Amino acid sequence: VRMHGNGRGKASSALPYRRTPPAWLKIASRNVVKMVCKSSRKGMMPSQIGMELRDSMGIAQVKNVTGRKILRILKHNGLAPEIPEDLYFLVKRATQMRKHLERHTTDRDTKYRLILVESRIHRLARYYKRVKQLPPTWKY
Amino acid sequence: MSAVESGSKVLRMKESDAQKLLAMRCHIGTRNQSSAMKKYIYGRTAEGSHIIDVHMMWEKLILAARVIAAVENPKDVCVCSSRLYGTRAIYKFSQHVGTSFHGGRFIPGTFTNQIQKKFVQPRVLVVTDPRTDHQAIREASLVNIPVIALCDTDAPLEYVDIAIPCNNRGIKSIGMMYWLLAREVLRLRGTIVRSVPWEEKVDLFFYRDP
Amino acid sequence: TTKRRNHGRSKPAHSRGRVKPIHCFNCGRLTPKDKAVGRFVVRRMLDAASARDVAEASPVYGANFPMPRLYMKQRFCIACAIHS
Amino acid sequence: TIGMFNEEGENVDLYIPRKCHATTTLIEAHDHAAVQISIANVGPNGVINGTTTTLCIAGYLRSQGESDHAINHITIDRGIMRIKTGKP
Amino acid sequence: GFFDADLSYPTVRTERMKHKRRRLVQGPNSYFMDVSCPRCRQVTVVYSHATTSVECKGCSKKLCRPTGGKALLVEGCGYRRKPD
Amino acid sequence: MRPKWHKKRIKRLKLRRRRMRQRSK
Amino acid sequence: WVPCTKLGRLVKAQKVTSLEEIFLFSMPIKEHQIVDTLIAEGQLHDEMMKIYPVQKATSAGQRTRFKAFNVVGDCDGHIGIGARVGKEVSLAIRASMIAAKLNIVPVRRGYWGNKIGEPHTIPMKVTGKCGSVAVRLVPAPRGTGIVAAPVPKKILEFAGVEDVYTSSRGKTRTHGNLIMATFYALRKTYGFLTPDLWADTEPSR
Amino acid sequence: TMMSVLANALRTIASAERRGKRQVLIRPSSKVVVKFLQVMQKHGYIGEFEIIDDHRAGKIVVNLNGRLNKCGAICPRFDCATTDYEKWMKNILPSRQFGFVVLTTSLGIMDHEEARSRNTGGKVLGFFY
Amino acid sequence: MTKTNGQNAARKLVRLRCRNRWADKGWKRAHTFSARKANPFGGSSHAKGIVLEKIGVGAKQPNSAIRKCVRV
RNA sequence: UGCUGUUGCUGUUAAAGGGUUCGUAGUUGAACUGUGGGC
RNA sequence: AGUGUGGAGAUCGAAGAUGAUUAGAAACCAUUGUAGUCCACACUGCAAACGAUGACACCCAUGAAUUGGGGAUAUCUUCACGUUUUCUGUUUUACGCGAAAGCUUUGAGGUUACAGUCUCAGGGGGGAGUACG
Ligand SMILES: [K+]
Ligand SMILES: [Mg+2]
Ligand SMILES: [Mg+2]
Ligand code: NA
Ligand code: NA
Ligand code: NA
Ligand code: NA
Ligand SMILES: [Zn+2]
Repeated sequence: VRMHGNGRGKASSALPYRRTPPAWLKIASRNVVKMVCKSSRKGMMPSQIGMELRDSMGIAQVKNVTGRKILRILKHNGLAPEIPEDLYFLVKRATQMRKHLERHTTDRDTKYRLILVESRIHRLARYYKRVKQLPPTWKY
Repeated sequence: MSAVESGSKVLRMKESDAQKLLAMRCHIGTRNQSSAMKKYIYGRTAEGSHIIDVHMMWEKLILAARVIAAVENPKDVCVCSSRLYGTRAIYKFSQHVGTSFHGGRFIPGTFTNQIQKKFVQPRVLVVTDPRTDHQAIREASLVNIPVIALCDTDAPLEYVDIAIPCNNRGIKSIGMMYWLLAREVLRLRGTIVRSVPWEEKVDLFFYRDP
Repeated sequence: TTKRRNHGRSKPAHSRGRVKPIHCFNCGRLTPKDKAVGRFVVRRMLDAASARDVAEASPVYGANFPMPRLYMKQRFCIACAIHS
Repeated sequence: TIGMFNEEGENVDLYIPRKCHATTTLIEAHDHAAVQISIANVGPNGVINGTTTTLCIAGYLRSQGESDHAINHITIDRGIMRIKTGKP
Repeated sequence: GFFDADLSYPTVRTERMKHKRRRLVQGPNSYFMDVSCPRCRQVTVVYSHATTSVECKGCSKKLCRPTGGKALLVEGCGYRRKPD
Repeated sequence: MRPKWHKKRIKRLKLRRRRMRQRSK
Repeated sequence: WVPCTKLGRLVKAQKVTSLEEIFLFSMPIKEHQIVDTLIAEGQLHDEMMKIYPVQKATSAGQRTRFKAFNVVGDCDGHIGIGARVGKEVSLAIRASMIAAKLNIVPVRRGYWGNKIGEPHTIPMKVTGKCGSVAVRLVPAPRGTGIVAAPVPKKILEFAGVEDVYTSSRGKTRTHGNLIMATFYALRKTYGFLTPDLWADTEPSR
Repeated sequence: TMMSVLANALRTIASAERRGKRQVLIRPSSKVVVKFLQVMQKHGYIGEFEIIDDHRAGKIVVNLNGRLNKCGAICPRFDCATTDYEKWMKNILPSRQFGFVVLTTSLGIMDHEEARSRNTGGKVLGFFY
Repeated sequence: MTKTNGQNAARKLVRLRCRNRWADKGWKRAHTFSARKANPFGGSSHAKGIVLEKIGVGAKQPNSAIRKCVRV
């Protein structure tokens, strides 16, 4: 969007004012918490867990049903990912780009885009170390 | 004003007043549309024609009467129409009230050139079409003359003060509109308490082919 | 002193950077495609005097079957358009 | 109380300009475009009462085409027009 | 016309056209529905703007279809809206 | 004269000066 | 004198015997005799600043004309300016005086701090611009005088201001625009809405 | 990136006032914005305003009565002593008879006339006249 | 637009003025020690010398005259 | 002499926006924990 | 455009050659023609590299259109189109500003009624983007 490039889009989601779960949801908060632990065991990431709960289960927002966020639940049960999810997906993209470039060496457009993702990694990794979500002396 | 002081409700859009507006198609407007007139537009029918709401159209009609009839000298007011279709309407309208009329091509500088022997300094100026009477409206601004205009759906509502949303492109439409104003102003002045009906003929106001 | 708000070509403030040049029809000068004056011309092969003679002597062409024409697109430089 | 008076108690204002009825803008002498409109009042019978209501608008409003909008709003507040339609 | 709008209490026709984040108070645009499944005799809750695959019990093939907007409903089923 | 031609003259003089300095050193 | 306008007839018929009536209703003035009728002949001083020639190139040579600037005022809160051109320098002098009398404008004066006695300074900071010349006027304490250039100072005296601070910018050596910019600064003093005129204004016919 | 909420809010009111509008919407708001408006409301330069709650930085709808000429914010917020009041009025105010300079002090947000009465200095926040 | 307005940005403003002050021809000449080096008087107001020759310098156009000068 | 411009300058065509990006010191940085009541 | 090393060499074509033209033609015109032009790798780092207009954010009047996505409710074939809203781009046609030419929801507007944040340059014309390092 705006960090790198000229994009100026505004697509997002708007949360409701009334944070009370609907009266037709009969599931107790114990079952919801038990159900995000099972999904996390399947190997799904926190973002994917919320979409599965919302799409086919009627739980629009976990925090409004159980009172705590998805990552908080996983951290309590010791199932959180080793490194933060957004940092994990950026490193995966940069690894595929470098694999592509080692064969197509004249692809000068992908070399410019590769420069931008590694600058994003360094800005992201600097923030996590400050709030101590990553070990000190962590390098990509 | 449709709302009469003390809640008399004497001046209202009765049934008989209604058919006259629809018979002569005084509510059918042009397919074009301007932002100034967007409030007075009610909806769009087939062939893109825009329709003016009768209530606000009738409301503006009464207000113009209360301004024309508020002058001490009826000869002071001037009514202009450069279109040939309104020459008959402006003539006989002036006959019953006493105002002055002008038709044809407007000689520029009439309201500003003191040397010219045709100097006219009215306090109220009335036109038929704002688009084709730009010269009269433009000169009126320099001398602090208010303007009452008959505006179609598309109209450059600039320097005008009281606008009557109606149709002024047809022979029947123009003649019918001056009938309501001429009939109204005399009733407020006290010539006829009700004037229901009135022996005056609308086709006399109509611009018959000469 | 700017003479034209479009600077003599149909390229606004910034939407393109470069347009492929083309040769003028008469002199062959290279000019950008959006700046060159472009017209498409369809013309008759023969004029009225010659068409009547050929049509009369041809068992193929006549009142019903019309004669073929020449269709071309012509792009000129700004100088060659004024002189012509 | 309109105008400026010194502590002595004398009004120093040589004249008091009119105020626009739409934007409360002081009408100036050099305008030559502002207008004044008088609207008559009619009693139950249907005849004028011999007096009028006066409102003044600035020349800027006329020169922008917004005079019609201002008048259609001023006349509603003062009672010389009906804000809504009737009921069947 | 003849009526002056209020920015704190807008009319229905004005607010119905606005973007969700451009309203006076922003809110959601989606809802939930009840589905009777192509063949299953069960009840499922499906999001309107669902992007993941959703199945059933007795007709576990597809309850909807992903789309750039609202999910496409599978034919031969029953859908009804729900409050809140 | 044309600024481009003047710049060409300057370039030629500078090249000659560099060659002369190298030979004289 | 035969008046040629309705307003001129009223001043001839003594119906309108005050200058504020024209200012109140913003009526344009078409004859200079109205000002002479409405103001005593001893309280209207007029002076001419400077006259310079202007030339237009013709096929066989040039043509020269002269432009004259005039200023009128009663030293009590009225001022007017005018500038006319003529083939003869004498003719331009006559025309300028007529034009200035048709541009009489009221000037508002106020107090710096204590409101005792008579007004001596402009009420609030104002500025006027014509061409590239801009003149700023700032209220001054009592017993200061007119701190201004010789040309703007003469205009301010005719207006009736006693203490003021001034400043200028742009090409002030262009005296055609310097005279016209000072007039706009003074004319703007009656357009400001101070809290002393907030409400309770009554209309008139 | 928006760096000052107060500067943005004061610029919206002045722009809307110059155009002769009757109401204006301010977004977003804060404690300082509301306190600034209450000083203008006390002296009669604005009408009644409403604060809408939306579980975020809310919005304010302000009614204008045509009595305001210009309002603005001073950035950076320079420090003003009790002796520096005379220099600030002489610079950013049209005259010594009307207009107000708003300061934030230990006592609270107040105009310069009130602050001088209580013998307090502070930081300049803005002005209105 | 063309300025920095931060509260703690006094160092930037100090360096901006110091550097741009050299663009003044008058200011730079006063503050450069190379000044008065090319001045024959050496910075003083008067000087004494010995007259060695008399010359005549023509006047620049559009004036025609011979100005009597002396080389010292 | 607001022609050194913090108050207080200019940068389309008069003197002057870097060919485009990334980036470290530096400068700048969203909302919230608070209407005291009664006589 | 130019440089180095290997390819390629159709077209066009700096240098050059031969005709025209011209007091004169080194040029403009005609016929040719080498380096170039094309490719890979390695250098160079400059352009009327222009919107002659630095980046980020807020407000702002009217009428056009048009590109991509989404929401609601008249026609054609066995997806396209019609009407009205909406988000992002991309152009044409008021207050206000400017010395003017002109700019104007995408400002050169909201500025002597002068303060949203950062940053790069300028200080009469030449010498000169030259000399020394
Ligand atoms: K280019
Ligand atoms: Mg330049
Ligand atoms: Mg060849
Ligand atoms: Na000074
Ligand atoms: Na040739
Ligand atoms: Na190549
Ligand atoms: Na360059
Ligand atoms: Zn050509």
